[PDB]
Amino acid sequence: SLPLLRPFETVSLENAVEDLVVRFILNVPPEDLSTVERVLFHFEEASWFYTDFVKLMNPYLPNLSIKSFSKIVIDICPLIWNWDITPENALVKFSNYKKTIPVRGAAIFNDSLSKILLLRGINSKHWSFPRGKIGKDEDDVACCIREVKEETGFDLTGFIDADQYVERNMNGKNFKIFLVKGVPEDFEFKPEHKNEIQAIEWKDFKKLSKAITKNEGFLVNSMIRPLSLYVKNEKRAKDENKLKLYAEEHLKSILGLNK
Amino acid sequence: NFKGYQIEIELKDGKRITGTLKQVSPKSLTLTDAVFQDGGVSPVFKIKADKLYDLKVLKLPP
Amino acid sequence: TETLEIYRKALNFNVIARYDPKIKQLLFHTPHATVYKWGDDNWNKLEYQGVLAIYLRDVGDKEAILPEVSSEANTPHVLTGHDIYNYGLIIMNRINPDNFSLAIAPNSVLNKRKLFAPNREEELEPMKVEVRDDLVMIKTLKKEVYGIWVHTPEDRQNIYELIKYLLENEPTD
Ligand SMILES: C[n+]1cn([C@@H]2O[C@H](COP(=O)(O)OP(=O)(O)O)[C@@H](O)[C@H]2O)c2nc(N)[nH]c(=O)c21
Ligand SMILES: [Mg+2]
Ligand SMILES: [Mg+2]
Ligand SMILES: [Mg+2]
Repeated sequence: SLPLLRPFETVSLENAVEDLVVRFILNVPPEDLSTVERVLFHFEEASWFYTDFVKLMNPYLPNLSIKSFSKIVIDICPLIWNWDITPENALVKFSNYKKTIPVRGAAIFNDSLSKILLLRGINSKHWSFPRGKIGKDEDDVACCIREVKEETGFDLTGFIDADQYVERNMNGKNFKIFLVKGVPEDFEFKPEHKNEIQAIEWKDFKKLSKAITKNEGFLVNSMIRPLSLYVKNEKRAKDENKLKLYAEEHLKSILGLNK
Repeated sequence: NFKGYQIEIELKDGKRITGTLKQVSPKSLTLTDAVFQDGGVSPVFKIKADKLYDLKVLKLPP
Repeated sequence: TETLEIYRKALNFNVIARYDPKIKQLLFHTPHATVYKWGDDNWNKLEYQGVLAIYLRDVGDKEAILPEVSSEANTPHVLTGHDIYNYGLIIMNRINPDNFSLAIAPNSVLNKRKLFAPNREEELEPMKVEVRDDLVMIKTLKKEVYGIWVHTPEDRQNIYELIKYLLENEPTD
């Protein structure tokens, strides 16, 4: 209701920082101040906000990589950097730190089950699954839903089976990928965050097996047989149901006093 | 035709009868190894279309 | 020591002061919130997540006016007219650049304004606050129902009582 002035079209990189600092870093609970790795997650959000909106409206403003940005952020507010560690060394700690945070994703399949939904990220060329690193104190299924909505604009809630996942450990990173069936293919899967996902498409399941079996160059190259088995166990069940359905659909009319 | 399909028959009196189908006719339904929710198992059940209420097709044949 | 918090106090002020230039004094700040809004007899998620802050707003001048931002129910109706709104609310949106605002005018000096000077532009509906379903339910001056979420129950019931203490106790100093 109360009307506020947009101070971000024409703004000093100096006052843009002071702003962003209050938005992200400066005003957070001291539990996310425990590690240097903790605080650098805000610096990562703030930098993604800067380059998502601030630099958008301000052509003149620099282009800031987390390196330069976080390094500038301290220059303006030295009272925010408590510890005697350089944000250079602290940021390489953070990058290596990320490499341990376990990913939780999803295997998005349609009712038909012939096709699987896979996404590719901006920098890369490899197709994989909608997936992301867990947050602070959030259950495996909730992190999957948060991360799949952020990546595909789909709230998976309904189809999230908890005991039906695929777990794999690729280079000290735990992947737990849930198996989802019944997703509508017609819906537009646009991602919700800028500069994260390049392309999202429905690759045909059979096509992939045939190309994976050739060994060329995807988490799908390890969870191949589990995924195929799941499909097999699902087509088997969904069709067995349409055989029982027709057996019923004929009984409830060959005798059946259907209403 | 519909032989082997294990079906379940619910009745409005308060009884339920499971068992595998043996003969399908629009006037009569016959079941092999009919188990009743009253504690009765019979190997041969014959019931008419009129004395029937609800139906579900429990299992398909092997 | 505390210099790390005096700065935090000044910077928290001066930054909000650029979105709302009429901040006489900041009341407080809780670092987690999410706006929800009552639509189809249900609560829907809104794109405002970030630090909640209630502040005292300078009110002020005889003819101070509230200007308009440069650009169906989904949108909150902008507050147009004179500056009477004694206190304000802001959620420093970590999502997108625009921030959440609720003008909190006391239900005491609301009727005082609209009946002495019966010149009514908008119909200020005396704001209501309650707590239900882990949400601080806020009925707004323009009939809309906004509910905000804090993780801490102490925080959820502290902002509530204060919001009441503002709309109930008259604005004096
Ligand atoms: C949400 N976010 C993600 N990134 C990009 O996505 C990459 C992965 O970042 P991540 O969020 O830590 O991984 P997750 O998606 O597996 O959880 C980063 O290196 C950035 O390239 C982002 N890049 C920009 N510019 N803006 C954003 O809002 C944004
Ligand atoms: Mg990811
Ligand atoms: Mg992601
Ligand atoms: Mg993440």
